[PDB]
Amino acid sequence: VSLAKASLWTAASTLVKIGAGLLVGKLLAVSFGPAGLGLAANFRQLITVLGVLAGAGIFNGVTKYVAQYHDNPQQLRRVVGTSSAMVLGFSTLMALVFVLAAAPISQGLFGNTDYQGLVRLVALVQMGIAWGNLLLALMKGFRDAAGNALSLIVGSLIGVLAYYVSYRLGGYEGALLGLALIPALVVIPAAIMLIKRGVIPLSYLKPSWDNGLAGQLSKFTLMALITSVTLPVAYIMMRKLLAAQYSWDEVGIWQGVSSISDAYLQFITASFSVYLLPTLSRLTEKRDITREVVKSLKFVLPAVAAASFTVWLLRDFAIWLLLSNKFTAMRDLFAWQLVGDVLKVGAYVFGYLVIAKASLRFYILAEVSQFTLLMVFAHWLIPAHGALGAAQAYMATYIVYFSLCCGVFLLWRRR
Amino acid sequence: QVQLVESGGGLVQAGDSLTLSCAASGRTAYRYGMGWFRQHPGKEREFVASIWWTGTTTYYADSVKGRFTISRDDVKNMVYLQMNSLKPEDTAVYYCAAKFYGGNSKRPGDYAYWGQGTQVTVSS
Amino acid sequence: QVQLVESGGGLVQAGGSLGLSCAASGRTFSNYVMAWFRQAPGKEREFVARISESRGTTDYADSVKGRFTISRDNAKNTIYLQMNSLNPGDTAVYSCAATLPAWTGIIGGRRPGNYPYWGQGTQVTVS
Repeated sequence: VSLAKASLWTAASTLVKIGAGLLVGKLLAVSFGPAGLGLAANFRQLITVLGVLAGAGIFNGVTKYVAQYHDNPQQLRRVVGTSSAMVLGFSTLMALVFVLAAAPISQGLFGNTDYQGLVRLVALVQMGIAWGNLLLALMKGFRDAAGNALSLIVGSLIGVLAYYVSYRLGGYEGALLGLALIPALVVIPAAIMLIKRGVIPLSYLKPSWDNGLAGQLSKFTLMALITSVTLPVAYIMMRKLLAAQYSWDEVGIWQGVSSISDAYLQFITASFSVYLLPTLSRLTEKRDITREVVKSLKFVLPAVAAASFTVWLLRDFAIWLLLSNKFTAMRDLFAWQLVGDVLKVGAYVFGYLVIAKASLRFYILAEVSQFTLLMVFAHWLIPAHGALGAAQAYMATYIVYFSLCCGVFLLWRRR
Repeated sequence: QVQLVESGGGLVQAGDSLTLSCAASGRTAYRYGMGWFRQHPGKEREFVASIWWTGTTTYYADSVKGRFTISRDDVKNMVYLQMNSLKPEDTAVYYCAAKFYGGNSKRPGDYAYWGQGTQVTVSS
Repeated sequence: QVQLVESGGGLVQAGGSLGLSCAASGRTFSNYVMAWFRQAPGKEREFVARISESRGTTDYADSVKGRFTISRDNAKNTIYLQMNSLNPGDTAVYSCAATLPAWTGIIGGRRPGNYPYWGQGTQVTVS
């Protein structure tokens, strides 16, 4: 395994996952139009949140501690056993909450209580999301990029067929259930691949409870809770300010070019949890840690720069197929956004080192620094430049943040 | 650098409609925010309607909103000012102005390029 | 986008008759799938009837089949519901809904979540 070998395997699964999302996304827009798209915005966001919440947000800790204790079989069994009990226990509590609160949840997601049966069905679907993501986190701990990629690819195929059968049978609600089955059905190819590759015995998934390990995995639950609250709030108050001096359509072209970056950056960032996180978790000394970080920066910086320049050269083409061609001025924000993507990717290298060391001190400092930098630059550029300023503030944020990550790392290396 | 010419405008009764067209002639004219101004003899040019350079949001004057509607076509590089419920007070010479990365200001000084202007007269 | 207005509600003795009308606003009314829903005081929405956009195919609930009849007038953009043999159990707020065929699917025509455009609903009381 290497950074180059893991990136190629993850790129294949990312290419299929992106292409499958565009096929289901276009089929969603063609079948139900703008009325069904706006009515399903909150429900689709919950499905993305369930990819982390349904397993109590311990997946990054599972990969970290599996890679740390892969040598000792008894300790590795306790890691998988405690993780399995934590995922099964939390998802069961999530199913109970979703059933009892089926009417309020449907009211908060759709505005009415006509989707109670769907929410109760989601209570069982989220279990497949939690168990499927846990098995993928186990493969990431062993740096099994091929096994993780094959599971996502096969899962994307059955997820497209499941969405097709669901929407043709259940109509609009079937399509909603189909969107939930797409991440949940990964548990079937992932379970098959975990036993076909023979890296982990199936008996290790037996739920057990190691108290000391559960508390260690709870540190990553707080990390997932912080990252799902700190930065997304900054974007909410950013789009609020952007939509106060301008319209919400100006916000639409700002979030539109952001979805551009969210897709193509996965060709670089998705391999961080597959290789960089398990590798950095095993390294103990500062000399070996610095070697990996420098080697990773020498790889992801030119790779994300060649991809960003390619996206800029195809920004007119990318606006066409990926989004509705509504405002041709959407091409002028790519230059400022792709530059910020290059430095945000470089900042992800130092960020993933914080995950590998389970440092809550450096994690909060990283999220707070990104929050303060975004709000300071948005309060200065958004009211003057509009959506161009929202992309300009994002670029200037990670220009200074990456420089702050490099400066802090230099003081940490020399101690 | 963008050239602006105005079309339409003329003698029209009070209560009907009459649309305008501002043809933008320049390189990458999509980067220019467009605005509509009208002027009466003696007084200075007053703001009517404008649009952001991205074309997402529009702006209108207090005695203009609800009646007038400004639109832009990026493919043909032309701005429009669809006028409805015309009153004799609307009789003025209408100008279209452009500004690089602008279109949110109601002041005529915040616009770089201007047109020759078209005449609109409302009687009866 | 699509506005719906119900009319014809009132009070009718047990075993009587009453007819509801639902006017829809907007063109391409013939392409829409229309249905009738009711909501008894303190209970959730319940499917009643539904008319198809083609063939005039109808579908009725079990406790309604043989008594209620849904019809469609494409020239007036109006949906009708002739309620015969009215029982006290029929007392509810009857609302009409409009939707497209892709929203209903094959077996999802009785689910209220498959209808985005809803009417306010008129009151029908028996006995």
